[PDB]
Amino acid sequence: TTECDSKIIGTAVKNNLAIHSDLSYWIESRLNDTWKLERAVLGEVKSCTWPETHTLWGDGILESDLIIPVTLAGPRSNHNRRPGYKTQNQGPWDEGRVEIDFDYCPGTTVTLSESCGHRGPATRTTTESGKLITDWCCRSCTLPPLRYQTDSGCWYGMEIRPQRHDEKTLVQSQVNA
Amino acid sequence: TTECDSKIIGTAVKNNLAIHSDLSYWIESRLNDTWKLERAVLGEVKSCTWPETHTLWGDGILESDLIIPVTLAGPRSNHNRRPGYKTQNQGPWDEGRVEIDFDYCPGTTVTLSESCGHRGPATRTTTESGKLITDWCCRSCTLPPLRYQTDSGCWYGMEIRPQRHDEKTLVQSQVNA
Amino acid sequence: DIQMTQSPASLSASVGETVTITCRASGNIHNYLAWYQQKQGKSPQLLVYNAKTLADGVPSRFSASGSGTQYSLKINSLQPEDFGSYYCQHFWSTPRTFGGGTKLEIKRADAAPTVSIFPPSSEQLTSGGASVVCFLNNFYPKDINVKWKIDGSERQNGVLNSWTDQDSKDSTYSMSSTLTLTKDEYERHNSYTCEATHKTSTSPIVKSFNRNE
Amino acid sequence: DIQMTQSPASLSASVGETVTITCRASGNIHNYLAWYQQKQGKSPQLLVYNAKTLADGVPSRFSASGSGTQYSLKINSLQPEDFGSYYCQHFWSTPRTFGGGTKLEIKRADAAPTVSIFPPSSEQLTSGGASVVCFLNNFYPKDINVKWKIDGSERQNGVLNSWTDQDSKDSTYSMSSTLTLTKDEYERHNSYTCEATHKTSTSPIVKSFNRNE
Amino acid sequence: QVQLQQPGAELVKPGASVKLSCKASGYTFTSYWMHWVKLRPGQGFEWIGDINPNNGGPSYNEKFKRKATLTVDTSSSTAYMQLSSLTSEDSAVYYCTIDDGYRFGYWGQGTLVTVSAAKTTAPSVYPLAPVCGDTTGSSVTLGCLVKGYFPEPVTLTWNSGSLSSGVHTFPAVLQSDLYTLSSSVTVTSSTWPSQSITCNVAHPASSTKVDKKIEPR
Amino acid sequence: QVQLQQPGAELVKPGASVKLSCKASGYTFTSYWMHWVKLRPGQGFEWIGDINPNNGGPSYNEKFKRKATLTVDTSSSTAYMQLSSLTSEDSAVYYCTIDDGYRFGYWGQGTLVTVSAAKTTAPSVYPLAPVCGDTTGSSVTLGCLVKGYFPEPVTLTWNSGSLSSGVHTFPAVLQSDLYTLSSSVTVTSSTWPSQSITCNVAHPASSTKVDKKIEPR
Repeated sequence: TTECDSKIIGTAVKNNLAIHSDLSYWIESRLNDTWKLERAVLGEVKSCTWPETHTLWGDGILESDLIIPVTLAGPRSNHNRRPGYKTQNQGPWDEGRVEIDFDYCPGTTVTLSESCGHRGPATRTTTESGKLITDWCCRSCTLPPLRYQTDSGCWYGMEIRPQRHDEKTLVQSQVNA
Repeated sequence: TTECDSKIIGTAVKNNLAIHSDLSYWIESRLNDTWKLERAVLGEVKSCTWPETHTLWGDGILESDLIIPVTLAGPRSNHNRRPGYKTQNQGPWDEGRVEIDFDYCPGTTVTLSESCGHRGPATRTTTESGKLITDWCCRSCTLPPLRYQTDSGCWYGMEIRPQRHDEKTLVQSQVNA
Repeated sequence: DIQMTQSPASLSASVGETVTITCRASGNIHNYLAWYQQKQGKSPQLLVYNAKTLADGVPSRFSASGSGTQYSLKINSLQPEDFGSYYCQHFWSTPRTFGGGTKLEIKRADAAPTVSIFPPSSEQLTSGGASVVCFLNNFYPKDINVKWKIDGSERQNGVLNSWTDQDSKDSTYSMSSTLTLTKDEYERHNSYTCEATHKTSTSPIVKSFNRNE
Repeated sequence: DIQMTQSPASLSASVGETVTITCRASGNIHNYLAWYQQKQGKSPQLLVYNAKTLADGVPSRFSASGSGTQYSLKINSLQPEDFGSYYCQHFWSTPRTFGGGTKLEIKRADAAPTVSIFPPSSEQLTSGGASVVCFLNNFYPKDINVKWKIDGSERQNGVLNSWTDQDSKDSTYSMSSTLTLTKDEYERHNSYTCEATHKTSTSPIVKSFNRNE
Repeated sequence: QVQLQQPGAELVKPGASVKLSCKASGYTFTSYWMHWVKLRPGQGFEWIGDINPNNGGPSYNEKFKRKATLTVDTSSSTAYMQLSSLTSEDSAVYYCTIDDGYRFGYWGQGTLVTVSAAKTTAPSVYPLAPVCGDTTGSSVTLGCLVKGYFPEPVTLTWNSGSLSSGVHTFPAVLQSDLYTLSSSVTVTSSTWPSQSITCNVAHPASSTKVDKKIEPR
Repeated sequence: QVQLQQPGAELVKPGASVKLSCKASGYTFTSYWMHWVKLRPGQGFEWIGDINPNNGGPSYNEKFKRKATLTVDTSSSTAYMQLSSLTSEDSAVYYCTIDDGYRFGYWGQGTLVTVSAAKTTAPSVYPLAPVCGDTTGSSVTLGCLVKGYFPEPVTLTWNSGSLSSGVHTFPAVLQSDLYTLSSSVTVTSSTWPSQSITCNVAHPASSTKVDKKIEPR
């Protein structure tokens, strides 16, 4: 509802690399085959609006296509996008520091299947007991998978659900932005 | 109709300064009171489209409000704007190197008056004979005036016309982008 | 997009009084704003552009300011001329959008209406129709009640009313009431009366005539 | 915005033949494109998403590719099933827009129509109306001419025609012609005839009956 | 199983307003945005907008901003689209569908909205029996004529859907604010009139259900 | 002098198309973009789009993209807006105006477009004379009644415009596809009826020009 402080902000694109940053955020999209989000470092999740004046490539954008929620200071930018993933309103935003990228969580695998569960709250790869969940899946996402990294463990994007639908103690995000 | 080479391009905004640049273009807008175009250096006028991926602040833009024509590799950016001036389709683009800024041409003055002529082709401050034109005006522009600088002399924006409507040998732009 | 919400929707103020109307944009429009004045049935006139710059010929009593999303048009020493609707429009982004508008009333003296009554014309009677017309001219405030009485009994159906806009000079109002009957229904009765109940008095201002006279 | 222009607007091809339909966007949509199939009167089915990814249950004979502003849906070994309209839609920017569409004909064997004629029902005759119905079933190509003859003379007014879409199995067509008369006009004459002129033959396929029989 | 349920048809007088519904079933409702699409003959498809099941936040096609109003009830898993001040240009089929990954993988059956001043009229159903005497070949064609109804749609079956082969139902045609639809069915002569063949016509707008048995002449 | 000229009114049947014109005068035509604005009671102002007089390049409000088509003839300094498939929702006043510097400083008089199936009808003009006998005070009020016309507008003057003071022309009112308008004029009794007072009514739609002299009863 409010706008972020534009005194500590810096957005720059040069050659094949684009970066929307400030003191807490470092949002990097790269041109490889296509322009897409490569890595987002969120030192501490904000709750403001990223100013359009410091936004690259923000023409005709549907907010539901933006990986990082605009309400969480996500830039209204086509750089803030990734094929196969809608907006991550239910990511682990209440874990403090969070780092999004596109790679596999250690010991885990992600498979494409229409059988897989529909997108839900972001689930951590380790249970409350600390047991690792190895088999994951998705219906219509792309690989490598959307991965969160917080101080409490490694998470997957909303689209990605545990393949063994039968997990007992799941650690899932409780926030909805 | 075609898009510019995005290999030699760099766009960056930090603090109060925003720059859309490549090897030939250097387009600088600054925040003072408001965000507006401060200076554009065009080493050689291009005829392509500035890629949105490297465009800052390009949301909901009417092209006729953009100082540097999009057909001349002008960024579809609200940074590419200046109060009191519409698109400069008839600027001295056929003079090779051209530098836009906002200041007065030496020996000249610009006055606001409804009496002044409507906007036309960009007129140089010196005639074909080399005689200087001192008195200029505009209907609804803002000050300091839009100023071009080429190897052949100093020019004013389309909105700005010679106050003495009675000048004999005018050097005016013949291009219409 | 950019949506222009204008306030107040309507406003009434006396001559010489200072008025201020506000215009709010859903997004920052960076002083790319114009104020227009329009009074039906003419085309809108440019009052202000660039938020604070007056157009040519606009009196010194007009001013305008604001920045960001907040803007204001202020009229000092309000004149009877300055009646009509006022609109704000941004020139920042696309599409261009306008404010909802603000109708300006010139608040003035209370005025009793001048009532005139008119029997059907011989031409209309020849056509087989019969309209009785009642003119309520130069009154204030605008709200007024017109009651038609045929032979003493109120007639409600077939009545067509039409107000004028506020007068440019005396700031008053005028309304026309037309009771349309058939020729037979008109000849069925004798006494025709129009009564005007207004704020100025609880006593109805009455005009009447008789058919066979 | 982004406008999707699809080509060809219509296309006719035999079973087993390879077809390719193209979709062009006014701006680069970055492989955010989906192909749908719809045949009236059902809802559209997702064929492709992400330009090159087939949806679940889509046969191997379907493929799709392209990048930038140019995309293509290719059907290898065309089947009678694959008749119907094909649409392309982008998921890149807002608003979402669709292609104009491409109707796919299954080009097939030429087929003579099976003609049946039907006199008015006793119920309709009781109502005072009289419709004579002619069914032209299972023919190809789609274009066909129906001529109504009353007592040998052609009747043109009061005729209502209706084609079906191409059949999902034999790829043929069927059309219904209804000649609506009043009961009196129907009883005014005797012989009623429907003639079907089709590509397959210059000789009209004729069905007829007599009223008092 | 994932399914979207919406009324088959709605009749609304010009200048009035109507509210279309879309009841979702078989998936976590908040997970997928709810999009509305307009389909009109000649105009093709038109994306109207979407609603966010999480916060109830709408995003409109700028063209439909004053026409449509998107709302949502997450509790009942139902989306709503209110069309106001309707004209003849708003007469179309309105689909609701979900974006399950930059793709409309699940659609509704679509709601046929008719904008007309014409009055609802029950259909007259007439049995179409072959001409007197014999019938060509070993196959006989029967017919069913639905006449003088409004508005769309009607549903016509043969023997309650038991008879589906050899059936041709023809699209209705409008004339003087009244629709006319017809259907044919071709069976073997050994089955008719030996076994009964009845056409079943339903016109929900007038709450009409008529069964007409095809009797020989 | 800068002026924009456009027809006062246009009547067009629903579903049809009409092309509005805008002839510019008094300035270098190519210097200023040509914008079109829609004004409808209740909906307020709506920017439809603009056309570039230099290259003929249009920019549309996304809402009016399928409704309006903007074209331009630079040679004749005239802009055109084609409205197609018109409904009752398209019945409004259409202005053309120029942006002479992030401001609409010059407007046209606006074209009143009426979309209706109703037929053009010439008005009946009736003189309204005071009741028999005397008249209250030293001032007399006369009237003029224009009845049963379609469509808008009509123009009513008194004594060919020579009598403008004390004149009240009332906005027309529609009933059963026919308009009714009235006007009053208050003059001194020393001038009426001593000097003739005639109301002049013009209805261009039906090519009607009627002068009605107010005679004493």
